[PDB]
Amino acid sequence: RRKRKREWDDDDDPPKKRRRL
Amino acid sequence: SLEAIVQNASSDNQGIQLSAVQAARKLLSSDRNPPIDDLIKSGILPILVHCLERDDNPSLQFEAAWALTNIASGTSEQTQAVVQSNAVPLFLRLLHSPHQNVCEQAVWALGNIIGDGPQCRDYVISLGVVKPLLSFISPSIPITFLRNVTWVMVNLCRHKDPPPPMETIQEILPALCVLIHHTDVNILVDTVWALSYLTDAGNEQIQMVIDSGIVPHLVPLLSHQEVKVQTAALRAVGNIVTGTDEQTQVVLNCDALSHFPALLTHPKEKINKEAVWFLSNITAGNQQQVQAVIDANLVPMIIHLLDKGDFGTQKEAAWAISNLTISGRKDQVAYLIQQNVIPPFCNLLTVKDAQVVQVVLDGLSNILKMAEDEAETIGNLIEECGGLEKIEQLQNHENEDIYKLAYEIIDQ
Repeated sequence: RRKRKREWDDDDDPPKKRRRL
Repeated sequence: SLEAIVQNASSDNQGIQLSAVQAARKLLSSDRNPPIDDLIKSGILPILVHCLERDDNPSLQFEAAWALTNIASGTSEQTQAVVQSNAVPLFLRLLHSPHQNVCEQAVWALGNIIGDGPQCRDYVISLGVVKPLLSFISPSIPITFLRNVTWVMVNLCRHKDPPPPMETIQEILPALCVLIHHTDVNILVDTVWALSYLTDAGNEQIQMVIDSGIVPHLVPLLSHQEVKVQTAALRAVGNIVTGTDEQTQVVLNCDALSHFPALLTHPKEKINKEAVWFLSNITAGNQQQVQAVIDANLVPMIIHLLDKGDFGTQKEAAWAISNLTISGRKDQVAYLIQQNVIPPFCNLLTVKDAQVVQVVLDGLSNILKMAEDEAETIGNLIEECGGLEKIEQLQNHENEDIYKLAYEIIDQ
């Protein structure tokens, strides 16, 4: 028996870099 | 022109200098596309980095820090140009400035640098960013600033090759324990996203997260009013229950399963898909955890999604069912049969995704094999819904593990 880790995109992540305006 | 600005910023006249650095800042902070390469090639970086030393002009420091912040927001080559110009130690210095806006801009620039990747993060960490950064977290800090601090914490937590050092994780977890009770949504979203990044790094980081004591505060966010919070938390606890049985039970003891009816019925399919992937990891657990899922009345909701859901949700529900058959008691599997799992399960036998097909054939084989004497009744139900014809057709599949399993199932 075993567990799994997700096989999809997770495109909702927060931004790594942010340019201030 | 750029020549004038670069020449002018290294000036003895304090007003021309401030004006020139301000012009450069404004060039990087206006349109949807800024001229970063022309500013890097013009030679302005050493002037701006030099400007960071000017404790006698906080306005000049703020403007230069902002210019450099925005240069560091570009591609890895642009961020590395900021790093290679020796900006990092100077930003770390400006974290101790008495001027708040200068301090916040130093945090922001460091956030962009840290976000570039694991080696850059580990450099910034080695120079001591985390303690002065977390020292900002206090009741009186203004909220715009507190939000910028938490974003930097996300960037410290998210790269996994390697993950941040254990000592860094140990420093951040007490701060997250503080921040998860904030009422501000953007802070809460970032705090929870940070937890989800820690929980995807491995079982030892999962255990550290558990040991902070935060999981009982995290689990209830599955029913928060803001969907961004719900789905961040769903990722974080979903990652925890990828760990050991012992680790999974910590999450279940927080009444996690009570939050799932509203996730399995959510209008958004991505939330359905995440929730069924969580449950598939519960049903992969021990018999007591399987029974916890049954007793939460979630199996009918899962089977409905197995029948009428989106393909991604169908695939996870297929895993949740099959994993249930692998580590389940005879009576728990019997409960599945009573809830009419067989027709919608067999309907997935025809999909083009061979991984799902293998999972389904494995589960059907295990179902038939576990009902030692009732095997004839179960075989008749499989026949009644066309499953036998589907297995016969799967004998011609490209994939050897599939056609082998179809032959073995029909023979046995």
